[PDB]
Order: sequence, then structure tokens, then C-alpha cells
Amino acid sequence: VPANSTSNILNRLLVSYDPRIRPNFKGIPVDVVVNIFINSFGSIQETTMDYRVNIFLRQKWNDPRLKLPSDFRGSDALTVDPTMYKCLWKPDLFFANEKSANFHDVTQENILLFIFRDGDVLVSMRLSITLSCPLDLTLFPMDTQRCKMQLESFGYTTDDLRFIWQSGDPVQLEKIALPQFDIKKEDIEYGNCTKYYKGTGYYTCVEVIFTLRRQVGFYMMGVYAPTLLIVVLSWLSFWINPDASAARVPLGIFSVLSLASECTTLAAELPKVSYVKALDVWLIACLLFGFASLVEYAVVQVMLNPTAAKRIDLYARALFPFCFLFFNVIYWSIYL
Amino acid sequence: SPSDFLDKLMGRTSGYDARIRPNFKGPPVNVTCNIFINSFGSIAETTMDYRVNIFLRQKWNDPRLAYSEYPDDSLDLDPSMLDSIWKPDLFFANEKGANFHEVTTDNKLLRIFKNGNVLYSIRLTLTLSCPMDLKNFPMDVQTCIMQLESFGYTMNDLIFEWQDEAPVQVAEGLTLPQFLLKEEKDLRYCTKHYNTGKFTCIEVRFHLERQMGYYLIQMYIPSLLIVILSWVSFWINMDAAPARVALGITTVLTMTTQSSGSRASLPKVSYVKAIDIWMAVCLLFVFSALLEYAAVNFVSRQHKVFIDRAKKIDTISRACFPLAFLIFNIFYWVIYKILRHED
Amino acid sequence: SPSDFLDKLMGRTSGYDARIRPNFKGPPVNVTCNIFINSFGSIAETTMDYRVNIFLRQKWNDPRLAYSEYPDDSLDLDPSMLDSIWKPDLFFANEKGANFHEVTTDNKLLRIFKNGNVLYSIRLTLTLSCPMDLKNFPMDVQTCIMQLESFGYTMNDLIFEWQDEAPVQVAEGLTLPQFLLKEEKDLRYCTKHYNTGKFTCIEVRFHLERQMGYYLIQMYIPSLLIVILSWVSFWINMDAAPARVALGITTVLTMTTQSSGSRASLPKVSYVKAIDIWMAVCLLFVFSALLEYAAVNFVSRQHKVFIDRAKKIDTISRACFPLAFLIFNIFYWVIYKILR
Amino acid sequence: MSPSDFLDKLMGRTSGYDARIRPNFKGPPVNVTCNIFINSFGSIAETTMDYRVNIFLRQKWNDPRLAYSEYPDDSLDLDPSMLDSIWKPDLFFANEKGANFHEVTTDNKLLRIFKNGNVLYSIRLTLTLSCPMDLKNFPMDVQTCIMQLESFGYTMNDLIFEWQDEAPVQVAEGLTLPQFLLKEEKDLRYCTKHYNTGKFTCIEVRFHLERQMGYYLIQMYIPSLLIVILSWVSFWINMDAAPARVALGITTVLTMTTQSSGSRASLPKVSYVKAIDIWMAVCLLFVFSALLEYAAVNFVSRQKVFIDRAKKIDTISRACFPLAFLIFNIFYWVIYKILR
Amino acid sequence: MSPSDFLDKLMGRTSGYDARIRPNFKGPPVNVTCNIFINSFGSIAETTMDYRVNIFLRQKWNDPRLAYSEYPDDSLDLDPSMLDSIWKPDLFFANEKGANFHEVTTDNKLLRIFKNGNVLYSIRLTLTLSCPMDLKNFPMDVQTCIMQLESFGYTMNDLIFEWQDEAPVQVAEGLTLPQFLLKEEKDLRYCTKHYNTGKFTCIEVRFHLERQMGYYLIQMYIPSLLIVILSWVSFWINMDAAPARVALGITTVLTMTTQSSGSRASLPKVSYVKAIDIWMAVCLLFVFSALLEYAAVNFVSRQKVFIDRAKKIDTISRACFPLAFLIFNIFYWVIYKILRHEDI
Ligand SMILES: *[C@@H]1O[C@H](CO)[C@@H](O)[C@H](O)[C@H]1NC(C)=O
Ligand SMILES: *[C@@H]1O[C@H](CO)[C@@H](O)[C@H](O)[C@H]1NC(C)=O
Ligand SMILES: *[C@@H]1O[C@H](CO)[C@@H](O)[C@H](O)[C@H]1NC(C)=O
Ligand SMILES: *[C@@H]1O[C@H](CO)[C@@H](O)[C@H](O)[C@H]1NC(C)=O
Ligand SMILES: *[C@@H]1O[C@H](CO)[C@@H](O)[C@H](O)[C@H]1NC(C)=O
Repeated sequence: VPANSTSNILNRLLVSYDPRIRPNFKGIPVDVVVNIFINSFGSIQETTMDYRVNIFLRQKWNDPRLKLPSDFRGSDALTVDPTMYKCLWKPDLFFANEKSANFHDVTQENILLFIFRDGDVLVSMRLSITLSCPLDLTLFPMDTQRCKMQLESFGYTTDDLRFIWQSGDPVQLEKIALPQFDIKKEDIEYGNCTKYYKGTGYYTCVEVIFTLRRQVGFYMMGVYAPTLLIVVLSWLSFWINPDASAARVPLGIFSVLSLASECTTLAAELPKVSYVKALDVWLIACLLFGFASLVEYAVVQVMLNPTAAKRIDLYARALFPFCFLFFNVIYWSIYL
Repeated sequence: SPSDFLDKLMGRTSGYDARIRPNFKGPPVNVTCNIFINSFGSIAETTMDYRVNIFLRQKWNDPRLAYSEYPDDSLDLDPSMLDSIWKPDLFFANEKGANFHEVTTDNKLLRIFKNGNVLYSIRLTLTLSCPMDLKNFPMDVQTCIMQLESFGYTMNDLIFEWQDEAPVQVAEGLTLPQFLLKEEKDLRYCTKHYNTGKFTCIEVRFHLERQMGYYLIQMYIPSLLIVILSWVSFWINMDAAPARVALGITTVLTMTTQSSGSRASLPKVSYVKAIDIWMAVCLLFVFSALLEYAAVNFVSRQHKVFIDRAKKIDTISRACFPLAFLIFNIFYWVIYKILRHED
Repeated sequence: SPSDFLDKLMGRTSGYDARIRPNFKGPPVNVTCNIFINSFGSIAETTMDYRVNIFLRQKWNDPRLAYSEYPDDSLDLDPSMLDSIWKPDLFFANEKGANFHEVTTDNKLLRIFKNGNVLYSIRLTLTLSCPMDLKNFPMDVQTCIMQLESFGYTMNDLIFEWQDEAPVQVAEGLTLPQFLLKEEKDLRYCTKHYNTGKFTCIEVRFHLERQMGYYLIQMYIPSLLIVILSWVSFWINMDAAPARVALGITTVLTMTTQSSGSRASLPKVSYVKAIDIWMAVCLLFVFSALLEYAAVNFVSRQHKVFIDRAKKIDTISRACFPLAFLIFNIFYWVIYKILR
Repeated sequence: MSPSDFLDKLMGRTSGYDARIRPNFKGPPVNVTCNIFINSFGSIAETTMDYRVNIFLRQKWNDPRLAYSEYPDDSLDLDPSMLDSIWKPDLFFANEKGANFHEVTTDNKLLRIFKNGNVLYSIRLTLTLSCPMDLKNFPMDVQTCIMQLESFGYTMNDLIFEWQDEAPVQVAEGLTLPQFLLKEEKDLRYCTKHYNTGKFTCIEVRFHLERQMGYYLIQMYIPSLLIVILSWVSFWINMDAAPARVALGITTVLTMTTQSSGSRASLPKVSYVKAIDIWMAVCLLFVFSALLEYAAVNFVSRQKVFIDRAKKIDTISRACFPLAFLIFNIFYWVIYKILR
Repeated sequence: MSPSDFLDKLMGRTSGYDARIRPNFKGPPVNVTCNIFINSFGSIAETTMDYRVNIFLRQKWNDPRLAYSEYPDDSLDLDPSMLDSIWKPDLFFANEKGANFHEVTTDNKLLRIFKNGNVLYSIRLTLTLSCPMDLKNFPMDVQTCIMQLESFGYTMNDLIFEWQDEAPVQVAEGLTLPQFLLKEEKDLRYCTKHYNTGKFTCIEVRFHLERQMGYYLIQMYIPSLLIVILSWVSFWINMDAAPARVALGITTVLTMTTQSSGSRASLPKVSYVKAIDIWMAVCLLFVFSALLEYAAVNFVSRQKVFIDRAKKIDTISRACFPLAFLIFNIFYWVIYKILRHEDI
């Protein structure tokens, strides 16, 4: 028997194999087992509310029309050239929450095909999809994003095609590193959604839900060291003798203008949302503290036109640190 | 055999050719189409466009796809079979650019009923275009359009109609990043006329109103803070000239740079927007405060009996400016919230 | 049977081949083309380009597509039939990138008349290129050019002509984001000559005039307000040094910001634009106001009639600067509104 | 003889000519004479070090299998779609980031076969070539960007390239560059690249580009001159009048430091120091030196017999700074206009 | 005799050669030796963590089904279009964000069949590879970006990749990087990735890159030196000029804050701290401490017998701060130049 005779007689236009008809036609629905190997992860653009992954999608089913010859004892693995992948039936599978996905093809097409002894067929393709997840920015610097990925079927209803996750360890990833986020290898809980479309019928869908939690290591420094330094610098004006009347005002005005500039600049990175983020709360509170310092200087100056002024200055200098510490404690308690 | 059934229906031995529309040179075939919005967003003002992700569905009847071998009526076929049957031409008129979705297969659906009715739903991704008016930018209401129109055939051969019930339906849980989507979607007829012929057309309207929370927090609060900072200089004694001049300079600079930054991120339009009016009034008030300080300094340095005049003018200005700001604020907010729009 | 008719007309059994032009080796086949603008806009000064969306149409006569089976003349065919008939080459001479449009099918139209005339309309999206002259930027008038030109055949075989009546029509309700469209559009011949031979060409002119409504509000009004504010210092007495130094630095800083923004909003050009002239003159006026303050302060502090001289020079400046500004303003506006 | 039959006999199914074998299979190498035609030019960007062209690449070669005798005429034109059935020499551009054909309303290709067997093949292309630049003297630099045509499939023993004898590179009349200028001479060199796999032919062309000072002069240098003149104005003023000098220092410093910030941002990061950096640094240093001089004068005056010293040092500075600035300017301009 | 007849007999319709079966099927795995040739380099963007290359990938292997005897010569050159009719080994780059072929006026491919069956197959490609980076010492970092070759269709039981014995990676003469430098040495090793579907062959090549500090020095370190030097001017200024010292301190703090904020805006977000961040933070801390010292001295002065204390503390600060700053400068520079970082 010629080596190519096996593939020629197993499936080809010469043989009575029609790739336009699903296996078990008008009978038991086809069961598909799907598992995903994550190769790369990242590029989480918070402005566009999307992230880009790179997966090795795999899916196997049962096709009774593709049975290896009984006399052919050539092991279970029967690796077929990827070119012949277009001559056999395939299951439809599209990502529901997808914005732009494409194959990869360099020096060949990235597709692996297996045909086992009893008829099980394995197909693994290398895809680069760009999923979308609606971010929640209630507490932006210390949030916990929940971005998912839901596979689905399009051509056939639940009466013909059905998706089931792999029994053991379906989602795999090897030492994935991200610039701003940490992905838990254990919190990969998944379920199935089987979305129903009015006017057509039911359609199977299985989803994987990750769990990304932002780490406050860059935001902490960049947006809490300068603000704290500005607040302390604004506090420094209290110990200056009130008779200056020309050097204390620049401190307060510089503090408030620097806080305003920081607040304006820090809002360009994030997307536009209706609610109020924790970072905005902190910036507004710091700006209010600086403005309160300046208005207390104004009150002292008004009262000076000096024992009462000195008493007011001492009272304010004693009061402000305690109130600021109380605010910081309650703020970090709410957003722990 | 099912393969023999497919061959007899539309295969090599069928005799069916996808090059001739049903009912050739007869009555025009009508098509009932409905969509299913799966995604929305990316409504950008700088380009006047928005992106959707629709499951466009079309239904029509042709007598050449009637079968009797299968007792059941609803028959599901492969997406790859769509190239062997006649399909109606359909292009979106107001489209900057759209592409199919081909991931792991072509995203197509086919369903042939016993009587010959055909269902054909295809996944798409459209970057439509809707011109906008920005008479009141932070509190505007926009109506963006989607148009379906035939190209190959005139109205004498092809006619489009919306479905009777549930013409446009939206996936549950859909959220807009900044806008809000109304529950009313108008359905009209366009029926565009060209010199070549009278082409059928179909229209749908989406109503969107803008949420002002982000604009409020980002721009209106800092402007109020800056104008209050400018007012703070009134109660500082006029003897400390450097202290007041520093505030007068820095508040003006901050206001003008903030106005430039706020207005640099919008399309260039001929008319005047609400945010422009607010920025102009805030800048004018800061300038008026600086000018009032200049006047009170000029009065004091005339030279006894003049310091009283300077004090009285300073007190009058300090007691008068906040009232003017408050009356402007209430007037502007009511006029742009009640009568101008949302009427 | 209609399928048999289609096969006999242009099918394999017809004997018709699309590799040979009509009346081969004879008179040149002429094509009368007209367009239909569906959209416009995205005119960018930085890249010097604009995007259109046209329903390009062509008509030509060949004797090999004459039929007699159907009494009706205007016969409609599927778009997919266009791959089996001769099609004249046509490429736009000045375009940075163009592409077809296909959604749910291809966007093409085909129609064959009884005598053999063929109509072929294809939807296109183009990104044309037109160099612009920015000698007078805020009040400029542009003429962007779209050219149609044959590539495969010389003028000995293919000739392009405009349609006699309504060659270019604009879709109703079209508006431009920042420009205006003139009701007249020039049509000319180009007939480009290359080394290979003589190629036909066809040109249509679009006249665009920019509207200064945005530029007024953005630049001219703030500049006028700032330069008017600068003059308050003259009426202020010279002894109030803090007040005058307050009404000093601020206007020059604001003018610097306006100049930076206006100059940075536009692409690079060798010459000097009108907005640059206006900004430079206003900045020079603010500088002159500050210099006048400095001169008055220097004369006043000459440590006896000096105060009278300072008052006289301040009065002269306060009475003269508005006249100079008015004469400059009127001359500039009249020249750039009439004589430009 | 019908033209379809002639085309079939020449290079059709029954011809026997296969495009899979080059003419003179392992005999003498086939020579190809190539010349181009720049239709558009521009989009030179330093941030990416690349530029875009739009060329009508043309190639000529001789093969004996395409010699005909039926048609008496010599210049016979064929359809663009016929080009897929003849042998075409490989030709890839060595230094290009991305290229693509133009396919609008048809393929943009030309084919012409002479009687003796000569073939002309002109194909429209758009390229994004790559040329590293030297920014030692950025505002007055001269750039030479390179376009290379090279064979890939065949070695030197089979395919040989060479420029056309007369007028190899021609430019469409009226072409203008947004910022640069084109020389009237263009070098034509030979590369002849050697690889591991063999010896591959190559062909090179040089374009000389020189940047203009029309924009940069007005945008940067003249404002710096006006700023330094404003700084000098304060020195000629009497010392006792502090506020005028303080204002002239503050405004000068603020305006100069506002202008100097944006100059370096637009250009890419490089190791070497550019001319604009030197000019901005020197002007900023002069302004800061004027401010420090005023501060030192005030400090000395804040210590009879001393006012004379203060006024003499002030007038010494006022008479010395112009000389230093003028000698710096003459040195800088002469070196960067002659020696560099 | 005719070349077309020979081609058809070798790999044509009448040849009997099918491109769906690897050489020596159901036997020993076919070995493939590959080498590359870098034609371009650069576009190293830290914000996206990628770099673009341009390689003439070459692959060599032997199959006994392509042996000829009609032509006496050994080396034979064929058309690039013939490559769709012969068997080819699958090869994809694992750490790739996107790559595309180059086609202009034809496909950019080369084919060469020797007498004994050895086949050379070189194809032009453009890749955008991905390499994670460590920015512990950003202005003086050394980065290693990785290129991986891996089979996809076949396991190690059918296909094995090996580097060439001599000249495995070649660089075009005169190649320059806009900001970096390319080392002479390039490491080669095996990866041999293991998946649940089988054992796949793999091949890895390492490039050593070190950044040039010429631009960053001028852009950042010089202005910081000027700022920290001007900060010391406050101490020598008399106490009576309190507003001048206040203004100088405020503007110095403003300049330091603006420069620090601008510095971090050009780099991707990272949890850990960078060398430039440490430098900017310490300079800002020095300026802030100088201003705080001035404020404390002013508070002391405004409480005879105290003016001497104010003068002595001002002189002590003016004499100690430059020494402390120089000590910190030398310590930081030596520690980040010699031992704690860099130097292999
Ligand atoms: C998917 O969920 C539906 C819920 O109706 C259920 O019928 C079906 O068995 C589920 N499939 C899997 C694999 O969990
Ligand atoms: C489709 O609808 C049109 C609407 O006028 C009607 O005339 C026509 O008969 C309908 N059906 C068919 C099969 O043409
Ligand atoms: C097409 O127009 C040209 C214009 O000169 C004319 O000579 C020619 O006869 C016309 N028609 C045909 C069928 O050649
Ligand atoms: C092409 O030119 C080369 C130049 O060396 C010459 O050897 C060769 O004979 C020429 N022509 C042919 C058809 O080989
Ligand atoms: C290829 O190299 C491998 C390396 O182990 C060797 O086993 C094998 O025999 C070689 N040749 C062939 C034709 O398989």
C-alpha cells in the first residue's frame, strides 16, 4: 500500500466523504472538547477597554467517517500535513466578545491536525484575538478587574453542536508576566452561558473568566509622593512670621496651582467615565487642603488689621496635621 | 443520501444557477431584514463616526429551493454553502469602512425552510458616520444613522422592508462608555433617487444623549476653584502689592492655559459651543478681578481721604463680584438645561 | 431559458473573450465617465490630502454584446458577471491609497442595452493628494484636483471624455466640517505624455474656500482683547509701579502663549502666513507697550520738570497707540480681504 | 487569423511557452535594462527615518520565445491580465519597510511586445524606503537617501541589471517637496552584493536632499534675536529705577524659556549634539547671564565712591554684551555655513 | 531533454511526487539546518516592548525524492513559483506579535536543488518580535532580546532543527542602531518546548544590547546638576532677603517636580523603582530640605544672642550640603557603574 494511499482513500473527493455534512447527521449532537494554551498576555489598553492575547486554541470531537484501517497498526498518532486541513468537516467557533482576530502564517500555516485510531480528530490553531472587557473604575488605583473570554458557535444550534471544557486543566500558561497587573493562576473560574438569540434559537457558549488586580507600585510613588510633599510645603507657611505679608502667599498659591496641574495631567491616561474615582477624591481633598491653608492666611491677614493673629496661626498650625492624619486614616481605611 | 439531496437541490446535477434572481423579469422579490446590535461605543467627536457589531439578518423566498425529501422543515446547512445560491446585494450607504469576521471559519448562517424561505445572518463590524452638531457640547443630544441600500438592482427587482415585530434588538447588559442609549429607535424609508434608477433604501435612527459627569469633574470644578482663588486676593491689604500681583498674574495664566487645553481636544467648528462660553466668562471674571486690583492701586497712590475711597471700592467689589458670578451661573445653567435643549 | 441566454452572450459557449478590446486594431474605443460624490471631508493640512467616496461610472460601446432574444433593452445583470467581459483600465493619477468596498457582497453594477452599450458603476473610496498654498492661511481658497487616467492603453486605443450634461453631481444634504463647496467645478484635459507613449487623461477641479468663523473666535478676538487691555497702563499714573508692572508681564505672556499655539497648530512651510504676520505685529505692540513703560520709568527717575516731560510722553503714547493700531488693523484687513 | 487565436499560439495553452523557465536556460545570462519614473515624492520623517515614493518601474529584456511574424506591426499591446503567463525577472527593493501595488478598477500594469522579442513591462508601485540620516547640523543638513533594486531568485550568472543609457531617472514636471529640495543630478552606482548563497546583482540610485532654512529661521532664530535685544535694552537704563529692569528681566527670561522648550521635542533621540541645541543653550545662557548681572549690580549697590563703581560696571556690561553676542553669532554662522 | 519535460518528470503532474508526505515517511526524523541573515534592525520601543527585524531566513534539508541525473551540474536554480509543489518544513516564530511576507513585482523566495537531494530554501520576512525588559537601571541597562524558531505541525519524532556549524547568524555590514549597540557575540541554545500534545523541537538565538547614555546624560543629568548647584545659592543669601529665598526655593521645587514628572512620562508603567527615579527623587529631596532649612533658620531668627546662632547654622548647612551631595554623587555613580549593576 502506498504511503499516500491511506490519506487518499480515507478522505478525498474520490471517496464518499462530503465535508459539507456534520458527523452523526440527524442524530446525536456533536460534542467538542476545547482547551486553550495561553502563549502571551498583556497590552491592556485601559483607554480602549480591550486587551490582546495570543492563544493556541485546541478542539477535538468524534467523526465516525474517519476511521483508520484495522490492518494499519501505525500507532494512534497520525500527524497529517496542515495543507489537507481543508478537506474535512470543521466545527464553527467564534469569540463573542472579540474586536479583531486573525490567524498567523509565516513560512507555512500555523495549524496542526491529528487523527486517532477510533476516529477522534484534534485541531490546534494559533490565534491572536483582541477581546474586550468593560472596566470598572470605581476605585482606580486599587481595583480588581474581571476580564473574560467567551467562545461560541454560530452555524449550528444546540441540537447539533455542543461545547464542553477539558476535564483536567483546560487553561494553561507558563510564567506570564504583565507590566501593571498580576494574574492569578488559580482564580480562572469558568462556566457556560449558552446564549439564546430571539428569532433563531439556542447556541452554545463557554466562557473563561480571569481576574486581574492592579498593583499600586507606580501610581503610589508618582501620585502620592509629590502630592504629600506639596501638602507639607503648604503647611510650612505657618511657621513663617506673619509680618512678611509677601512670602507666605506664594507658598499657598504654588501649592494650589501645582495640585491643580497634577489633577489635570493625571486624567489624560484614563478613559472618560461618569463616576468619581478614588484618585480624583484624593486630588480634590489635597487641593481643598491647600486652598484652606491659603484662606486661613487671608483670614489671619484680615484679623491683623497681632496677639489675635498669633493665636489664630498657632491654632491652625496645631489643628491642620491632626485633621490631615484623620482624613488619611479614614481614606486608606475605606479603600484598603 | 443527504449528499445526493444537496446535489439535487443546488449541486452539480441540480440545474440551479446562482446567477439569476428568483422570479426573473417578474414581480420584485421583497426582503425582510432585521439586525441585532452586539456591541457599541467609540463615538468620537474628532472624526464624527461610531462603531457597531451587528448580526445582520435577511429573509426572502425563492421557489427554486423547495424540497420534499426531508419531512422536517427547518434545515440547517453549512456556512460554506452560501456561494452556491442567489443572495441579495446590500451595502451600507453611510459607511466609512466595514469588514467581515473570519476566525476559525466564515461567520455565516444558513437555514432553508420547506416552503423555500431562506434565512441568512452574517456577522459584521461597521464604522458608520454621523455628522454632529455641537451648539452645546457638554449637554448635547445626538442622532446617529444606519442606512441599508441595494446597489445591483433597482426598486423594480429588489425591495427592502423592516420586520413587523422587534426590528432592532439590543443585547442585554450593553453599556456605553460615555453616552446613554434611548429605548426608542425610529424606522423610516429613504428610497434614494439616482440618474441610473430608483434604488430601494432602509433607515434606522439611534438617539444618544451625553453624560456630563466627566466634563463637570474635569473642567467646571477647577474653573470654580481658580475663580475663587482670584477672589481671595480682594481681602489682602493693598499695601502688600507683590502678594496681590502674584495672584493676579498666576490666576490669569492658569485660566488661559486651562482654556486652551480644554478647547484643544475638539473638532474645529464655525459656531460657538457652551464650553467656550463658560471659559470666556471665567477668563473675563479673572481679568476683571485683576483690573479692579489695578484700579484700587491707582486710586490709593494719588495723594489721606483717598485711602477711605480705596477701602470703599475694595469692599464694594468684594461684596459685588460673587453675586454677579452666582447670577451668571444660575442664568447659564437654567438656559442650557431647560429651554435650549431637552425641551 | 435565461441561463442559456447568459451562456450564449458571455459564457464559455459564447466564444467571447475578455482579453481583446472592442474593434481591435481599429478606431479607439471611447469611454464617457461621470462620477457621483457621496461623501467628503478629512482635509488635513499636515498631510495635504483629502478623502472622497465616489460612485464612479463608465459607458462604452462594443459590438460583441448585442442581443435579440429579449425585446426589452435595459437588461440588468449580476455584479459577478463583470469578471467575464472587457473592462477599460482606469487609475487615478494622484492618490495615496484607494480600495474597493465589499460588505455582504461586492459593490458593482452592470447593465447592457440592446445596441451594445454597457454601463459599469463601481463604488470606491479614495485618498487623493492636492498641494496647498498657505500664503494667506485663515482666508485661503484651495483647488484640489482629481485626475482620471488610462494606464494599459495609449491614446491610440482608449480615450476618456466627460459626460455632456451634469458630469459631476453632489449628493443632497452634504456638508463639509470646515470648508465650503462652490457651485461650479472646472473640467479640463491633461493628456499626460510619458516615455512609453501618449496616455489620455481627465481632470476635474474642486474649489474650496475656508471659513474663518472658528479662527476669529480662537485667535483674533483674544488677541484684540489682550492688546486692548495692554493700553490701560498708559492711563495709570507712573508712580503706581506695581499696578503698571502687573498690567505689563501678563499681556506679553498671554501673547506668547497665543503665538505658540497658533504657530504649532499648522504644518511646516517656508514662507510666512497671514496669521504669523498678525501674531508678530500684536506681540510687537505688546513689547512696545512694555518698552514705553520702561522709558517713562527711566525718564521719571532721572534724579524738576522731568515729571512734566513724563506726563507729556505718557499722554502722547496714550493718544497715539490706538491710532497706530487702528491704521494697521484697517490696512491689514482691507488688503487681506480685497487685494489678496 | 483571429487575434484570440494568435494570442493562444504565441503564449497561450497551445503555444508551448511556459513561464516557468527563463530564456536561454543555463546559457548566457539575460540582461535587463530598468528605468523608473517618480510620480510623487515626500513624507520625509526624521522620527522614523523613512520616506515614501510613487514610481512607475519599467523593465526591458529580450527572449526568443515571444517572437511573432503574423502581425506586420512591431509595437503590439496586451492586457494587464496577460502578464501572468510570461517569465518575469525577480526584482525586490533591498531597503524598504513596506511596499504594495495599486489595484483600483483593475490591475495597474502594462505589457508590450515588439517584433524582435523585446518586452516592456511597466508596473506602478508605492514604496516606503529607509535611509538613516545625520543630524550633526540639523537646521542646515544635507541628506542622501538611497533606493536599491536587486535580484533575489537568480545569481549573477543568470540575471544582470543595468540602468538605461539615456535619461534613466525622470521626474514629473511640477513636483514639489513639502520641506526639502531636489538636486538636478542623481548618482547611479553599482552595489553587487555578495551573500552566503551566491553572488547577486544589484543597482543603486542616489537622491540629494537639502533642508531649507525658510521655516526654522522665522520660527526660532529671529525671536531669539528679539529676546536678546530686549535683554540688552535693560542695561542702557539707569540703575536706580529698579522696577523697569526687573520687569525687563522677568519677561525676557520667561519668554525665552517658554520658546526654548519645544524645539528639541519633535526630533528623535540621538547621541550627538545638534546646532539648534547649541543656539538655544547659548541664548538661554546669555539671558540668564543678563539676569545674574543685574542681580550682582543690585547686590553691589546695596553695600558714595560705590555708585561710580556700580555705574561703570553697568556701562561696561552694556558695551560688552553686544560685542560678545556679535562675535558668537559671526563665529557660529561662519562655521556652520562654510566649515561644517 | 527539454527543461520543461525534466521539471514535469521531477516534480510535475507525471512525476508522482506529492507534497503532503515528508521525506522518508515512517522513518527517522528529517533534520533541518537553518541560518539567518539580519538585513535591518531598530525600532526598539519600550512602551510596547517589541523590536522589528528583517531576516533572510534560510533552511536546508535533503529528501531522496528530488534526485536527478539528466543534468551533469550539481547546483540548479529554479523559479520561486515552483515552491508550491514540493514539501516544506513548518516553521513559526514563537515570540512574535506579527510578521508578513514581502511581495513586490514577485514573491521574494529562492529555491535551489542539488544533485544528491539537498535543498536550499531562503525566504525574506519582516518580524516584530517581543522581548520583556528589566529597567532596574534604566539609563545604564543591558537588554537581551530573544528570537525563537519552533516547529508546529510535527513533533521531535518527525522534525529536528539545528543551527549551522559555521556563520550561524550574520549581520549586514554597516548596520547601525539609532540608540543602542549590537554586541559581537550572539548566544545560541536549544529550547525544546514540551506541550501536552507532544514534544516539539525549538531553536533560540540571543542578542545582547546595551543602551547609550549620551542622549539621556544631556537631557536629564545636566539640568539636575544646574538645579542642585543653584539650590545652594540660598544659604549664602542674607536672612533679611526672606521673600527672595522663598521664591528661589519655590521655583527650584517647581523645576524639579516638572522634570521628575516629565521623566517618567516617556517610559512604560513599572512597579519597581528605576535609577532615574532615584536620582530625581534624591535631587528633589535635597531641594526640599534646603528650603525647609531656610524656613527653620527664619523661624529661629524671628523669636542678639540668636542672630549668631542663625549665622552659624546657615554656615554649617552651606558647608555640609555640598559635601554630602558630592559624597552621594560619587557613591551612587560608582555603585551603578561598577558593581551593583552592569559589568556583565
Ligand atoms: C450549558 O448550560 C446549559 C444551561 O441550560 C446546560 O443545558 C448545558 O448542559 C451546559 N453545558 C455544559 C457543558 O456545562
Ligand atoms: C414582495 O413584496 C412586494 C411589495 O410590493 C410585492 O409586490 C411582491 O409580490 C412580494 N413578493 C414577491 C414574491 O415578489
Ligand atoms: C470614440 O470616440 C473617438 C474620439 O475620437 C472616435 O474617433 C471613435 O470613432 C469613437 N468610437 C469608436 C467605436 O471607435
Ligand atoms: C545581455 O547582456 C549581457 C551582458 O554581459 C550579455 O553577456 C548577454 O549576451 C546579453 N544577452 C543575452 C540574450 O544573453
Ligand atoms: C537527520 O539528523 C538526525 C539527527 O539525529 C539523524 O538521526 C537522521 O538520521 C538524519 N537524517 C535523516 C535523513 O533522517
